[PDB]
Amino acid sequence: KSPSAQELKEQGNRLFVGRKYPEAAACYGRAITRNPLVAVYYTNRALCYLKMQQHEQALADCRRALELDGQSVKAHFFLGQCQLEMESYDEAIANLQRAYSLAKEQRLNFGDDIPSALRIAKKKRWNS
Amino acid sequence: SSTGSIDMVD
Repeated sequence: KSPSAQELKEQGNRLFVGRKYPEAAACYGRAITRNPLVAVYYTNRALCYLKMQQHEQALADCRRALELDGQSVKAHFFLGQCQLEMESYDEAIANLQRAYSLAKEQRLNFGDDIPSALRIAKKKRWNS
Repeated sequence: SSTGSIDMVD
């Protein structure tokens, strides 16, 4: 009959890996419609918007995600990534450092992803 | 490659 929020997040995830980013973001939006209290739907959609260069939309989604889950490592990382592409370097670095702390606190292991992003955040800032 | 990248949806 109808897709559940879980079906739609699953569809969006497959579309995301398929580099179908606008279609993926619409699936996450439909998941939000069915349950607007899931931070992960918003951080997932934020990352689509990043891939689509719609940074202002990505910011908004990260901010909504932080209202729902203040501990979200990816909400902080995508926020830092977004502010980085917008030449907002001090805010980007702060958010990447905050993702790093939260990931350590939550025992998440993204390898060197967060330290690498921080090095680029500081390098790009210095080169500017 | 043993860790999934952070640049990915959940």
